Amino acid sequence: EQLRAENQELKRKLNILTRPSGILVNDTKLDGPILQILFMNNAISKQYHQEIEEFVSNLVKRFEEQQKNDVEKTSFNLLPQPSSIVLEEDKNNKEAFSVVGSVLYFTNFCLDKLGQPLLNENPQLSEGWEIPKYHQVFSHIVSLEGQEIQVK
Amino acid sequence: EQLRAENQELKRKLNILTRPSGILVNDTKLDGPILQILFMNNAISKQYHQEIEEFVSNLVKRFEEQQKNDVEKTSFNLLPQPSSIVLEEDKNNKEAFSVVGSVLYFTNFCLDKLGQPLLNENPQLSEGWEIPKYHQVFSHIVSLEGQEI
Amino acid sequence: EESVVIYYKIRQQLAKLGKEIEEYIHKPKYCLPFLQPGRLVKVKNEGDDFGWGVVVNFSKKSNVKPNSGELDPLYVVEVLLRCSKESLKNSATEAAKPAKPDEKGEMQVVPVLVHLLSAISSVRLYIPKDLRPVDNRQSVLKSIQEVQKRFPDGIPLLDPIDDMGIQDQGLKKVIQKVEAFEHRMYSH
Amino acid sequence: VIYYKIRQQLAKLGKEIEEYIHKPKYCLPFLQPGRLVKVKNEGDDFGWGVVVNFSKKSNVKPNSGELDPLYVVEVLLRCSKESLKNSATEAAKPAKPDEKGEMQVVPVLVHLLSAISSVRLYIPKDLRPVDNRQSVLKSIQEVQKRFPDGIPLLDPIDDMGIQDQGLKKVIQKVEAFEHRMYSH
Repeated sequence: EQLRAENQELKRKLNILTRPSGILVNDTKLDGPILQILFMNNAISKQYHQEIEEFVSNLVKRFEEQQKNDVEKTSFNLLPQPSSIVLEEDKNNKEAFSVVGSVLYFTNFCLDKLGQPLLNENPQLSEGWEIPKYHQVFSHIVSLEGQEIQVK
Repeated sequence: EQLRAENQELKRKLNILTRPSGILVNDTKLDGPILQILFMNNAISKQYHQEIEEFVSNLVKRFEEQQKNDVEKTSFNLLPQPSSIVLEEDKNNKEAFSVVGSVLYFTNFCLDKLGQPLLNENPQLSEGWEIPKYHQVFSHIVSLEGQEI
Repeated sequence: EESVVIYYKIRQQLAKLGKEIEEYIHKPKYCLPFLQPGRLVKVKNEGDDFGWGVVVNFSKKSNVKPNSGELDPLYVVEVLLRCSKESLKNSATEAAKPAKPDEKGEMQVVPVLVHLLSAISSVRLYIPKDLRPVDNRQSVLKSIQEVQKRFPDGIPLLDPIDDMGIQDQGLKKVIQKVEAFEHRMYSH
Repeated sequence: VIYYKIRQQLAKLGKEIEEYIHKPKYCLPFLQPGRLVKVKNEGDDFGWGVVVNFSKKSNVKPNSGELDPLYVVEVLLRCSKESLKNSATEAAKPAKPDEKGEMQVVPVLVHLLSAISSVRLYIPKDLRPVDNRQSVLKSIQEVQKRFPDGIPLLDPIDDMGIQDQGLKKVIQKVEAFEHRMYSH
């Protein structure tokens, strides 16, 4: 039974993720976590362990003071990657405690592997995406073999 | 089959930590990951998302405006007891990531784990640990029996 | 009648084993990096329970002018407890007698010994910038009481086997014995 | 020829794995503004490129029964000075061995992306000028020395969340062909 042995040494390494116990989240737009930071070793940028906390603490008060200019909108979103954090606690467990995006920041690189969730597959109205500006005069794409598509 | 239902599954979760391959790094403790944010489903973390990356960029930039100082560790800040990221093969570099903390924010508390690194003693000469200001109006520490102040 | 006797015996055994593992969980090797301000530690020096309180500071301050010498170092932790009014009105006799459930009490920083933390939690209540003026203390009370309104089962404190990082031979035997007595109790 | 069969099977299992890494689903959440992908046209090798502002389909295809569901994804490639010379020629040219040209936004088709890596470079705002658009290029050639074993790709098994069966069959087939290659 190699899997029975394997199914014990995995959840060990999975200790970092907690899902502590039965919580009572009577809401899903204000309760639940915000984001989980994994401070890395050998990083001189760990001396800012207080400014990051102050930022994440002012963020909720800024969201509160900017609650809304009340408009009726569902503003719903789904999850690209449904891999929710494990739960060793022997209510809601899907719309909360679910990694939607995970990145491994570098000095100039990134290691994003889950992407931001989209609304109706259109980046032009989403809440997180932001498109840069460019000229874009490069009339007609180069399609493959005989598949010329009249984009415009 | 039956047993391999979860094993094949949890691989995702135990690979989201990530270690793509052997990465060539030279500036040990200045050439490597800084943070690893795990975004969660919440209107706060999906409206201010670009602000998070702007904050991290401003942080890495402001770190580069200091020189002619020895402020990096200043105490021989050895490692706490970590849980290292899995070594995925797809040798050297034994100083590797060795994550040293993780916190969940619920907007009125913080679900910490792994503590926080610090030298042998004297928790006032390490990066972090901004102690609040107290008055200490008492003069007699509690004890089991004897050894009173 | 022997069943209740055996039950009491196994209960006392469970309690002594719990104290023997607690004597390892708060030793100042693995628990010192876990003493940030806000860990919600517990203190009970065998006479009374103080309650839940946020940590404010700690130090390795040794015994100045050691009576009958000194060979082991001690640690003092300043934790923000809820004391009584009558205790503060003198504040010189023993720094003791926490507030009673018939009084609302008031919070103040209290220095405690390192060997008195009977539980270390994994939650960090936020602390106001500089505290002092005993009314933000009231906000601390409100926050610590609202947090209790989210984990009715019981705050998850810690796990000595993985979270701390204890890799010393022998803890496995005592953890096996505690699990054994727990099973035996839950059964009969 | 032993290697002829080997080659054929290897490249058939190759061609099989794609068309699942670039789709109207499981792909568009990954096409971030800054993601690193590849582009492979017939007989054309542009190199590496950075996705920028992928846009909803401007359906014009008179397919008479389909929904013309081709997407125009725009990437920042160094195609050719010769190809930016004439804007009216609806065609691109791969990187010539000549002078390295300038960087421009090429709206390639989604069915052209051979690989979708994980390394995501930071993109600067104001990509209108010509000089700052080269700051991307010098960054690309940076990562390629950080990983001297090729930039890591995104296997759809564990990283993209692909749960279909045919891709699993093709994975098994390519693993079998690989284990057969040992006996050359």
